[PDB]
Amino acid sequence: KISDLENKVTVSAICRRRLPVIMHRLKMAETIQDAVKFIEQGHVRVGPNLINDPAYLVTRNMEDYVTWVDNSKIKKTLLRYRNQIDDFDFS
Amino acid sequence: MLRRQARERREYLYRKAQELQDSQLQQKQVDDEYAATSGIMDPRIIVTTSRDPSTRLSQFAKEIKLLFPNAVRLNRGNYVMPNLVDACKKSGTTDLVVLHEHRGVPTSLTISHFPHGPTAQFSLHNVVMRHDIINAGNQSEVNPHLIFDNFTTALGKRVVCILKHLFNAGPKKDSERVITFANRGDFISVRQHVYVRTREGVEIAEVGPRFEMRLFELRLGTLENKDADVEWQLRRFIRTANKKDYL
Amino acid sequence: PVTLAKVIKVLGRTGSRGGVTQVRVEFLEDTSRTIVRNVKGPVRENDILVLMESEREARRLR
Amino acid sequence: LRIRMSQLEDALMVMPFSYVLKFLKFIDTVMQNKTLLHSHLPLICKNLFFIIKFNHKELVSQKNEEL
Amino acid sequence: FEVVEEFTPVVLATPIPEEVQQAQTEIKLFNKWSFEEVEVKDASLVDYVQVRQPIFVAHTAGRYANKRFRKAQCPIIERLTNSLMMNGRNNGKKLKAVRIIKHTLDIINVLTDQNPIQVVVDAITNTGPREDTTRVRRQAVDVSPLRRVNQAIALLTIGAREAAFRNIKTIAETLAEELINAAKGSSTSYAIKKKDELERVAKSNR
Amino acid sequence: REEFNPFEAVGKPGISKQIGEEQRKRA
Amino acid sequence: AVPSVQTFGKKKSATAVAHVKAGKGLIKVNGSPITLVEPEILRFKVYEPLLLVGLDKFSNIDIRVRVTGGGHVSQVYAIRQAIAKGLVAYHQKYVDEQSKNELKKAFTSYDRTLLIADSRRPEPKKFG
Amino acid sequence: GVSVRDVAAQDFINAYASFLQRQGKLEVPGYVDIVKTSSGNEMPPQDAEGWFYKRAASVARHIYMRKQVGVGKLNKLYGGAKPYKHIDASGSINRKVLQALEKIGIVEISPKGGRRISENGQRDLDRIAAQTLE
Amino acid sequence: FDRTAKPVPVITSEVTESLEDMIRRRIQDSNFDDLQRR
Amino acid sequence: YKLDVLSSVHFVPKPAETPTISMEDAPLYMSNASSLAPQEI
Amino acid sequence: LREKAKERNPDEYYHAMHS
Amino acid sequence: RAWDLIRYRNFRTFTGTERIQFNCLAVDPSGEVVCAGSLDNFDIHVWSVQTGQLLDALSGHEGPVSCLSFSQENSVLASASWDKTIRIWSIFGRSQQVEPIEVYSDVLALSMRPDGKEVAVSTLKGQISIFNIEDAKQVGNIDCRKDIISGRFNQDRFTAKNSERSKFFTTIHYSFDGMAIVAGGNNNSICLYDVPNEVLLKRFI
RNA sequence: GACGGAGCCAGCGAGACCUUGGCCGAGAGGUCUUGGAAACUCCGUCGUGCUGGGGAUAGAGCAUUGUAAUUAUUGCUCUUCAACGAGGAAUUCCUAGUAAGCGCAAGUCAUCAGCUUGCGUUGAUUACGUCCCUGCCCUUUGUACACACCG
Repeated sequence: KISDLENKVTVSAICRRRLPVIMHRLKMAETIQDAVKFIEQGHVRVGPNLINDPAYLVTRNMEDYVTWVDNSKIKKTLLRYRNQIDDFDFS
Repeated sequence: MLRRQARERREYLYRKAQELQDSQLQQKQVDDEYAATSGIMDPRIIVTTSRDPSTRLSQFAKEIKLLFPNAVRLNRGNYVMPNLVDACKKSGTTDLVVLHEHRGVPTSLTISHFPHGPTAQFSLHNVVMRHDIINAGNQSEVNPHLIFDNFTTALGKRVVCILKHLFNAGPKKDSERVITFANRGDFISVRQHVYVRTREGVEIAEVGPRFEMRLFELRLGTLENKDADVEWQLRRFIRTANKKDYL
Repeated sequence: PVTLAKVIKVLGRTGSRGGVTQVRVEFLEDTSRTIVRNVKGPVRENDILVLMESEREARRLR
Repeated sequence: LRIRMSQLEDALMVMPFSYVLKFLKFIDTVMQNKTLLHSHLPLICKNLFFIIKFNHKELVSQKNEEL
Repeated sequence: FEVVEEFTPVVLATPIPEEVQQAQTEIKLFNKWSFEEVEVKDASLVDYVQVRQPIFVAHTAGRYANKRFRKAQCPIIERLTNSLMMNGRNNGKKLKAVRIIKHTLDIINVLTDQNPIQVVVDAITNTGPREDTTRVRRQAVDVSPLRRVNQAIALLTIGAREAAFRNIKTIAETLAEELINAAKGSSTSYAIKKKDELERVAKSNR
Repeated sequence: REEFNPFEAVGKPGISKQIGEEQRKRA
Repeated sequence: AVPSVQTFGKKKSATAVAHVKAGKGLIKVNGSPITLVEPEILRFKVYEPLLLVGLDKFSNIDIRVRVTGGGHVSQVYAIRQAIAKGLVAYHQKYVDEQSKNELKKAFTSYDRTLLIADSRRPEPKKFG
Repeated sequence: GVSVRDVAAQDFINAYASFLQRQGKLEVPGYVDIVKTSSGNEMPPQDAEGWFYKRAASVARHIYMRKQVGVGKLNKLYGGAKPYKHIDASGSINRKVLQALEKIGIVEISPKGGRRISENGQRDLDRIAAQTLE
Repeated sequence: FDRTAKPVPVITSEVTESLEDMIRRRIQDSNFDDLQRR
Repeated sequence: YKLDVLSSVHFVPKPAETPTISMEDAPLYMSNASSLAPQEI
Repeated sequence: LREKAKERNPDEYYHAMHS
Repeated sequence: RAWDLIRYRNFRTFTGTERIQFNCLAVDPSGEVVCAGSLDNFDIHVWSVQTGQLLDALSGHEGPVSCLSFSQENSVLASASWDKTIRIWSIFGRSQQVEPIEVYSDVLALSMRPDGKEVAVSTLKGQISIFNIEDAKQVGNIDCRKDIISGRFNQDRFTAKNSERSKFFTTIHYSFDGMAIVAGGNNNSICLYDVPNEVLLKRFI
């Protein structure tokens, strides 16, 4: 309700929506600083499109399509240890 | 896609907890699951049974299909529950009904509300099929009128809501078919009657089937999720179980 | 001798008995000439059918 | 006029062509009495237009001069 | 003019039978029967009896009941093998039907030197009833091509089954016999007879 | 009222247990 | 290191892991030759890739397949579909792109289940 | 480079069964003609002359397929369905067959229990494996 | 001896007349607990 | 706008006496009478 | 452990993944 | 919203019960049925043009519906989504049938042949795959990843060649003759391909 | 299809007793120690004979479990060798991993003890069109935002 918008809205809430913060909660990156480098280097995709800007806030409907680019060298490492690396998918 | 269901369950359990706190504070409307679609979108129901069902459960499933106007019968041949719930979630189904039997005698009935619960299980007693009736004839499949009698407790209003939305809303005032759910010491007596308004009263005729239920398990989740948090259970071994009433 | 005719239209609202459909078929020998026939199995467009008799005109079969 | 219009078209598709020839003859008779045509001219126009559309490939076939 | 795509001899360290090499040259049913010379004699059955796609074995795991007319694309040999398995006790046992049809095709090639697949296609073409009756009494009505092939397969299979149900004849040899007799058009085959009285009864009610 | 309640068209034998119970209350 | 590629093939619960590397033409499944697979009637089924694309491609590489789970037919489908994926992936990683295009065209033209998983997910055909 | 796994399954046992029968040093108990090989069975082995030697060839490979094997495994391995019970194969025959093999040197007692492929037997199995191929 | 749980009821006639009476009174008053459009 | 640029992958531009000419016209030749159906009239 | 085992994201990465 | 270009008026408006967020649309050749698609709801809403009422909602995707199109002649619906699948809906008729076809990667754009016999779809991998609607089987595949031209942004910290930002086509459309597709995306290239041979005709900056 | 060999592929499941392995016995089953699946495939025998299908009843033995009785209980060996040869009038259900065949596991508060539930394995025929018959409903103030159609 509107009377809640005046107090519920806080800077921490928008920071939580920030992409590196979301990656940390999704546990893709161990630390917020780490997530920024991965975004800068281009290993992350939010739906169909790659995002290079750490300051991007992911909206609620995009937050589960945030994932890694198919040909990320690190996404290969994900499958190499678990031994689920299927190379038909090129990943 | 797994991350959609993983997140929303946390939202769903959070919503129920907040609703529970609000009700408790009020103690000191329609349920959240049904508040979204109550009186807007007509329910979509799938009726199924256990695997390799006996003939009676197939007919009894056909009966439970006929009771609800928007119900459709589905064979359970070799299906797996995660596949069933995902597949029924896939088709837009609102509720799923599973039936169990013992030597072709229906014993249990379970209702799971989509997309995210709750799941209510029932135990079927004194079941009398209409197939046990000679020359019964065909039914009326109009949107039936609906009666709930002797439901007082908060758990009763919940059981009311779960059974409430299985039917279509807005029957015609002269709709000829009536369904009654009557609790008598947790003993929900269910009858299907058809009437005629006379010049000096009313006369009703049973269509059947006759069959009694006891609720014994309500959980916050789909019937597949055996790890779902439990709202309520029938706890039978208490010394007051022989004389306690809930509904 | 038996003639061959390709279905050119599957008629609708013909009220034929269940399992029977009224169709229109053009003879392969003469594309112009066409005859209405009653067929029992499933039917679709562009399939060809064997007519032993090419004179009888189909009548709606209750 | 009695035939339902939503059901006119299928009645015309079921029409045998040997009957269509008769229908053209009936339509022929309509124009001699100018009054009968004018009373319900639109319906006569539609029915004639569907019959020919239904059986245009047939109609190009009959080389009969009287037709 | 000559075309070569292979310039080094291909020796696979894992041995292969040479017959599989000739199979590399061409796809044949059980690596023994060719589909190139198989053509449907009757024009009506064309587009509904499918032989153009060669297969080593009948088993395909294809999906042919999704749409009303997927079955037309299914190979005819698969359809015969799949119709062979019935009666409950044989339900679920498709690979046995594969063995049975293999033995049947062998018997066909033995008794008649003609390509056995040609015998099968000719038999199904011959045994398809072109007209039948429908209960109003009866009224005569013609038959759709997919219904023709379905009835042909069903009649052939049930005749082969009943002939050897309690007889010294095995299902392979009786199936071969009824296929040959149907291809010849002789009245000896069960399916040809049944097609005959169906057409005759329709003529009586024509 | 009695005609059109087949549970008490006619039902199969044994669908009802009234005769068993009435004997018991008398006891 | 030796150029190598890994892939999987799944049919029902049957799963096969196919490793394709540079070699002198040894194809093995569960450590045994491909010729010894059982049922023999469906042996040609697992041969459908080898027979369709040509053996000199295989004469220039090693394949080893390990199968677990499911039944005989499902295991055969896993073997074929995995080895097809392994061949195309090898030709992508260590051979030109035209080759993988030709192999994909041939495989999808003959049988797409060789390259895509065939999963009959439940579908309520009736609406409602 | 020939190995037992490289040869077709039924061929190796039949060839190695004939290898054992012609060889003439495989001990065969007196009661072979008077046993079932399992209680669930209803008739004895029809090839009374050679089934034990075929039995020896069959087990002599299972030790090659599975590095360590014991009598209990052979009993379940050769067991079959009979409500069904799935009774295991006869324990006596399986033990006599195993004991028979190391008399030839094909097999020998493994550490931590069970039998081991006697390294001499490993060439012996490979020898007939090459025999079938050639 | 004591019984742990509630006995399952018996639908004797007198129960049957009582139930159908309540059904008739509900419809006589049109006191129907059924869902409506919102 | 402020939140959109935070939440937009692709560029979001900033949203923007005497008689007046209208930039946009919602055709000029078309007449208001001609835009009314017979049943409306 | 079960509900947790159910709610796996397959995309979970950790620097120890390499070894 | 429904617009007439003869009188230039909005004669009808359609909206969901919960105001579902629409991204794609399709109109029936007969002009009596409308389907719209959403990124948040996973179901295709259907409306009647004459009445403006919601006929029903076509469920069947785990993923957000990316695009919709009706056959001009046969009147089937092809719906494509990030669920790695494509479904053919035969809504018209007494009985409804749905034919799902699986795809390697998420589909972004779908173009449907004017004949209505084939459908082409663009995926994230940069593949234009054509499937036979009647047979529900793939008939051709085109590779587009290499032909696409993408420029390194000034803000980028990794090279264009190593980048993966946009080597897919977010939009595709057939030629009316039916032998070519024009494809475009979040990139600096339009690629014109040929269907029967699966080759790039020309590329435009 | 029965029988004899050989070949082998699953997924559910964890509140002393289980066990890998050795030695005995034809089997059932004993004894000494260590740790805590079928269906199905290949090759063979048998053959239209109530036959090598069917295993009810009955006799003789070899063992297990308690318990204190010569008590039953659960298995194994041989012999004996029945009804049943596809099922009337009628009747019930069923459209894809579906009908059907196949085995495995747990008894997790209602219900179930060779019964209930769960798991996986092989795997179809035919239809996917119609309101003609039957049955159940809706409409007969467009009300409906343009065009078209209807009145």
